[PDB]
Amino acid sequence: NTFTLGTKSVNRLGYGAMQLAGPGVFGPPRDRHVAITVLREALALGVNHIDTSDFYGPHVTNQIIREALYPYSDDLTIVTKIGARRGEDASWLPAFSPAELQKAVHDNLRNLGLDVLDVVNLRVMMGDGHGPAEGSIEASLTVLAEMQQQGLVKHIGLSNVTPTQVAEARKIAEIVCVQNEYNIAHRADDAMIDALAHDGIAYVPFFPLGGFTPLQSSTLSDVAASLGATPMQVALAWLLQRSPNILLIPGTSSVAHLRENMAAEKLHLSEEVLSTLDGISR
Repeated sequence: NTFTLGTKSVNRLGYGAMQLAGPGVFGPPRDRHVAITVLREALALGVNHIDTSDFYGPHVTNQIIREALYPYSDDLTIVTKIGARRGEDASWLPAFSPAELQKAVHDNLRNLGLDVLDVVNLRVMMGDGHGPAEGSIEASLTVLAEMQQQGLVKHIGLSNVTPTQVAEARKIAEIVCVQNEYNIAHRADDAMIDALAHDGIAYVPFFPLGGFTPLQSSTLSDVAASLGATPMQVALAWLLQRSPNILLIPGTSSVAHLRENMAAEKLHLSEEVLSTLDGISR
């Protein structure tokens, strides 16, 4: 169904561009023709929310979006994330100095062929681990808030953040979305989701199917099979019903998977089925 991200209405089934790049999201995709076809099919299928980044295989994924879809319809929101850069070892490195953040916003503009960015996520990276960790994001966000004032960024969002950091952030600028690790398993952000929901702020789970145990995965496949659905389709359908402020950005290099992802909007999840799925993380 739909949600208002910033000032643009988006279809809650969106498209994550992360697969349109070589392995490790690094360098060119296997087949740029297929990349182009997938983006175009996505819009044809009703996608109007595309999630991307200029540190995806750096620069290449943005340029493919541009080749494939420019000039973009009024309908399309392109969300990009800054705050990291790509080492030449394909590592993901913190890049949140004022110069780096400005450079990141600048590359996005040139590679997407835009004058202004609809939504820009600050991808927070506190500490040595690979998820949300506490630490002030004010310095980084302030730099973003200024590019918003200079008219280069329309709306500001957050990726990989604690509830505290979200609170901090909202004192500095308006936050239209939070993009975190979350799915049927990993539900630590449950309360934040509902809280954000109350304030009309979107929540954007990274990966519908990341990190399931054999048994968790096995329970999902059971459920999917009974419904004649794919586990990814059940994963997505569950995410959609879980909360009205949730926006999905599943990524794929494949038209078939794009098609079956989009079909998830039709997948009806019974209350009985919901009982089984709600118990997977417990």
